[PDB]
Amino acid sequence: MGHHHHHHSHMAQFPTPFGGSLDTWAITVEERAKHDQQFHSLKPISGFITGDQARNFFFQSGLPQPVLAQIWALADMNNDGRMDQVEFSIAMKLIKLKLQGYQLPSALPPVMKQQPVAISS
Repeated sequence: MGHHHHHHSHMAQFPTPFGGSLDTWAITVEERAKHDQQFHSLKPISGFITGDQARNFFFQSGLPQPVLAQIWALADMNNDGRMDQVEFSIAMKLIKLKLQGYQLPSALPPVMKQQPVAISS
């Protein structure tokens, strides 16, 4: 709780496999790399973005406002208002996934988290 920022850019190469249907609800190392390139396009202010830029990018991608609002509320679980590259790493996949004809609740599956939190009891 209370802000965070880790712009970790680590990638070997991005190979085009044309088979992004095996990692539907999981974050692949490709997605890990992709978050940086998409973040680049997010027009970062000083190495970071914000929820205002978040809504802008995803909306500009051709998604309806209700969908856009849902995606942002799904991205940063803590609702930090900044959306760090960590949250964006899981959020970026939503735009693509929903543009494939999908929808989802306010809770991501643990496979998509990769690191499950002990926030249940």
